Amino acid sequence: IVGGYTCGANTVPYQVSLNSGYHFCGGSLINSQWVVSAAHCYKSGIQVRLGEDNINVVEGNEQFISASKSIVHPSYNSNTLNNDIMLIKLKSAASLNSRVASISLPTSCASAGTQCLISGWGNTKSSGTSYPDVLKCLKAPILSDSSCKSAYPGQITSNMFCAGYLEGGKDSCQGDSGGPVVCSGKLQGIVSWGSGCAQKNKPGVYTKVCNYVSWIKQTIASN
Ligand SMILES: [Ca+2]
Repeated sequence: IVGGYTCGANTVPYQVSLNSGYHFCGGSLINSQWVVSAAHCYKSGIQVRLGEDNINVVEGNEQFISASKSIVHPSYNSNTLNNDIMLIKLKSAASLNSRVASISLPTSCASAGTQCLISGWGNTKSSGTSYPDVLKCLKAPILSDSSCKSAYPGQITSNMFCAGYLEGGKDSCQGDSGGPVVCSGKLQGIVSWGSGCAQKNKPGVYTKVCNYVSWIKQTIASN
């Protein structure tokens, strides 16, 4: 997360670290057996780590649960990054308490102007590299569709929204990918892509979760 602050241990109870030997992406717990992440984070052999804060030190609140199956959106396109959303079913139900909890899915889409919390263990530098060991947090407003389409001409589909700062210096980044964008206690987005990180006039782009609620509920009821 570039230009963010340390969240503090287990203050973001729905945040998950996806690990295949090393933390590679984040994700969000939506019920005790299912995680939502980004389809660009797909790989085989994912272990979901819940209850994390320092991802390099076992501190007492972790649950590491292997996934049973991963489902990429039927219409995911990796070249345009449209429909960048994937479901991960866990092998056992997780145990939910205040430090590990699920987040609600949206009933209504969020308007531009709404301030959201974005969090993850991705890169913290705009130039160069530095990956933190403890979870970072960023508050950022959803931008209007016209600032977003004017920053990324020809790239924004109806399933994408921008959030962040046009002046730069504060953004999500590589590694926060698949992580949560929470606004008024509902999951509204998934960290998806951007041009670099924290560049002037290049805000973060996020998968618009309210467009996916019926696919998520139907998939969960049948799998
Ligand atoms: Ca840990």
